[PDB]
Amino acid sequence: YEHTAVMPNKVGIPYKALVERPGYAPVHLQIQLVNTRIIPSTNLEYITC
Amino acid sequence: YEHTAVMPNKVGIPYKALVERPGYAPVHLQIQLVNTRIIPSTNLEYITCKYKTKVPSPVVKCCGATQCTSKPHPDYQCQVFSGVYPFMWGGAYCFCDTENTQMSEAYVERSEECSIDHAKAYKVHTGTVQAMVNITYGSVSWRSADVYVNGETPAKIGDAKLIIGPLSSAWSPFDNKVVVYGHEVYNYDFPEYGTGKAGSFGDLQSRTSTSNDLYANTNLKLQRPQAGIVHTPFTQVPSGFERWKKDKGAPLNDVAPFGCSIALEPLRAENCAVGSIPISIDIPDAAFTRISETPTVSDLECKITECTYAFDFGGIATVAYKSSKAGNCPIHSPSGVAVIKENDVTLAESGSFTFHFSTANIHPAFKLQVCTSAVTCKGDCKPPKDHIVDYPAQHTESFTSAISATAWSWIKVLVGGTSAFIVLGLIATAVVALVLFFHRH
Repeated sequence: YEHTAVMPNKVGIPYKALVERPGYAPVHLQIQLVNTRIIPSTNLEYITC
Repeated sequence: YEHTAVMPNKVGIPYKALVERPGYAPVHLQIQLVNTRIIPSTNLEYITCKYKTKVPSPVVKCCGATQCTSKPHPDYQCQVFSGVYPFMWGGAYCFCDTENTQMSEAYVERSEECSIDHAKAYKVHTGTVQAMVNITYGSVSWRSADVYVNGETPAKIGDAKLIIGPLSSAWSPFDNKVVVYGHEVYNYDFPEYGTGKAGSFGDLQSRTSTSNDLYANTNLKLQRPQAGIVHTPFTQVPSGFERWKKDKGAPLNDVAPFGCSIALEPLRAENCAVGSIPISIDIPDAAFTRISETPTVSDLECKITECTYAFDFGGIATVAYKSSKAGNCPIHSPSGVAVIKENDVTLAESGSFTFHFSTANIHPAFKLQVCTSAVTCKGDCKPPKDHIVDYPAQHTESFTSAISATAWSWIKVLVGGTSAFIVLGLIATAVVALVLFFHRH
């Protein structure tokens, strides 16, 4: 079963949801972030000293 | 007790019904079909295969000429070629220069592969219909026996006598003339054993697989042997059976509507779904109990916890009862809004049981009976997430099964208030005639 939603961009705050498959019991769901890294692509031009 | 009703012509879907006998508790009757065969009556006209023209050895007259007689043979041809002067191994064959005669006689017969691959030409005449029914009632288990689908034959299965009624439509997938090649059948016309166009389908027609008679036109034509060698060269159009095997349409088991599987050895047409089948089953009274045997129930309240639109059993309802004593009585829904998965139930002293149903309505309004006591159920349903499934529909789809309560109220003011608005306009005319009549006196 597939469950789609929107979570906010906070690290320590868990996102809780209850998936509802028809004919079946609901299942608790918990998604939590640990890291969020933005990695830009860099190219070296020169060094200085 | 006889029970006469009608049934949709379906294979997988069972027919659930309750028999209402006065003075007796109602029993559960279930009818399920297994096969449904339409068997026409056929007679074989001829078979067809690739030909093989054998050439007998020719006579080489050295000094003279000969003639030939019309020998009885299919597509027999003859000619006489003069002045041949043939050369064999070790010098010439004859002596008379430019005065000779070669025979070159040819004759058409059927191939040795005709006993393996051939097309059989049949003419279809309307025949009989038979099927297979599964029987259970009360506490008697499932058992099956073959019946005949007509209006006359009584079939005794178990202890009950069942008469399967005739089909509501005489539709058959077969044409007047069918041709059977190997595993599959076709709807193709024949040259009817008198004709054959030498290259299409009937250039070799034999009345049975080992007939001495054989009709065959193949445009055989004998040509002149050349440059002093001994051979018989001929010329004919290629095989029409071989040409039929390439330029060939789809078979009838890939084309026939209503899901008609087509089998071979009695040439049936299995599991078609068309029309309706009436029944008449005489249930014995030995499976009937009195009113005092069954426990009456009371204080019924039914609540649908969850419903789904799909044609799996996706509706669950819980109903609480208050029975006089423990027992087992069947449940049934007489309306067509819902079908019920289980038949009987385990009763107790004021318990509650759950049953699974499958509707096709947004808001179901069906009712069901337990121990000849009715109770009304209602609720709301949600659409299913799936788009395509691998099993057919358990329910049936009606005209008003798709209308929600919001759209039902929206059409209740577009034909309710508007038609009542002309009532206001009509009575204004009816009172302006009265108020003008009173002005006179």
